[PDB]
Amino acid sequence: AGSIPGRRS
Amino acid sequence: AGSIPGRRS
Amino acid sequence: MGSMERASLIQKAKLAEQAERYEDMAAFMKGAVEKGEELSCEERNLLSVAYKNVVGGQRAAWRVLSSIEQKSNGPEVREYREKVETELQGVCDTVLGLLDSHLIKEAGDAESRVFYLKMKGDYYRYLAEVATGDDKKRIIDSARSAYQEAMDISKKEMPPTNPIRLGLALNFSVFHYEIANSPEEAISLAKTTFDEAMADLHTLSEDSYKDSTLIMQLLRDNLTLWT
Amino acid sequence: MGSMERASLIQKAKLAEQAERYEDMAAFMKGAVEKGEELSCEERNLLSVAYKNVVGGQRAAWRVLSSIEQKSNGPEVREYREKVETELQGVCDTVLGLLDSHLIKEAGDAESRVFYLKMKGDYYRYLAEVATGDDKKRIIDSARSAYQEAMDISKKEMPPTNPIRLGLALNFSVFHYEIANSPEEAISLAKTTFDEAMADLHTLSEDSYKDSTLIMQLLRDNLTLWT
Ligand SMILES: *Cc1ccc(C(=O)N2CCN(C(=O)N(C)C)CC2)cc1
Ligand SMILES: *Cc1ccc(C(=O)N2CCN(C(=O)N(C)C)CC2)cc1
Ligand SMILES: [Cl-]
Ligand SMILES: [Cl-]
Ligand SMILES: [Cl-]
Ligand SMILES: [Cl-]
Ligand SMILES: [Mg+2]
Ligand SMILES: [Mg+2]
Repeated sequence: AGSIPGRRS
Repeated sequence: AGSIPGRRS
Repeated sequence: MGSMERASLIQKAKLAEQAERYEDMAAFMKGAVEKGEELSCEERNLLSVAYKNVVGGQRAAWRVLSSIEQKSNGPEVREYREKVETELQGVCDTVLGLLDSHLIKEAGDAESRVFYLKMKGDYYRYLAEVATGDDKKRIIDSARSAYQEAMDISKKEMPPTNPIRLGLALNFSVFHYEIANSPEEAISLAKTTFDEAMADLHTLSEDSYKDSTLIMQLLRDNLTLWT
Repeated sequence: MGSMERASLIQKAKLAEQAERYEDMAAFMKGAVEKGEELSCEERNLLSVAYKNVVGGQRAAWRVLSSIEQKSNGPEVREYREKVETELQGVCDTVLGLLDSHLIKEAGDAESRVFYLKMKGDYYRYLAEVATGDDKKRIIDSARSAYQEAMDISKKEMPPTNPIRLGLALNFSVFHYEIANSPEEAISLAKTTFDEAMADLHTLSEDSYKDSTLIMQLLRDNLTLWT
């Protein structure tokens, strides 16, 4: 299950 | 130019 | 980071992201938060990206070590898993401390308040992933309560396609599935979130449409895995 | 790491490698070295892999920041590049200190002595990559001198297909090309190394053949890039 990757910004 | 990757052992 | 200018901390956080130096990035953004001013939209993203990467590496390492420990069931594997786990809990506690002192209480706009409460849910969820019995239940309820308040605000104040609203629902659905042992709630939330966003896409520009459909695909990926 | 058993430090270094926790891995192997006993073949590999990964991330970040700094030519980019550069130099100094106290002086076998001198050349080469003028020349000569003594021993004591001999020649050729402004020396060394290994492959088992031909391909890749 994927959460928000949120690793790029 | 590649040196020895040497990142795995 | 008390002797560095706020603007310099922000500038260096952006540099650290480009250099993939996420521990530095988090320390710069921690210093920026501790200047006491509210954070802009971009600045909130920098804070979130930095700590998500830091804790993401810790979680990945914890899972590797926990798996080795399970297969073995000397003290070394347990000791080292405990070390990583303690370092992870420290980072989560640090983020939660920033949210509590004093990001959340000063966040009045829907966008900022939902963003911070989503963060609060996420980092309690990460604590719940490594918690065993004692206050596992209280940590789980802290995650639930943060996500729930964020959900209530986002449903009142944001369109169904808003990327923060969509990502909040995505992560709350992962909470239901992975933490709360409520897979039916997870599936229902993901489905309803996806369908209500689909019906609101006609209102969006081409750039907003790309932002929203990206996160909708993540909801769809989970539903495909879960059904 | 003085209160931890040598064997536990080694065990945890292997665990950290599996978890891709290379800073931990290097700290465990530093503690193991400081127990004062010589290192086994496997243990030398663990030491090398740990610090190569740590300094590899620092070098990658330094290059990102140096490029941004060059394009800009406030103080922030320079300050942060200087921070990363100082942290890189600290790690290199730490490794060089381990080699000097007292790994190299106690290494009597060709395999261990060549391995450590290759390391010494590599970490002076990493210092040379960020050095500017002042002792750039002395650092370059320190790298050259370490590589040269390793070369002399390996040519006397190891077969031309030995993976450590081959990797030493590969990295010394990169030194010539990238650091010493001697591309013809780099090309000549890579060619002669490759051809003498090719002629010795007939002596090898299937597993040794795979080990040697892997590094020979790296020499070939560089020659293709350089000619
Ligand atoms: C909590 C949260 C919700 C939404 C977003 C967001 O806008 N993005 C995250 C994912 N993303 C991306 O490019 N890929 C997955 C490829 C950027 C957009 C962030 C955080
Ligand atoms: C200094 C040094 C020389 C040789 C070696 C070595 O045996 N290997 C390094 C590269 N490698 C590998 O699997 N790939 C590049 C895929 C393992 C073998 C190490 C160090
Ligand atoms: Cl430990
Ligand atoms: Cl406010
Ligand atoms: Cl800095
Ligand atoms: Cl000896
Ligand atoms: Mg100021
Ligand atoms: Mg002992």
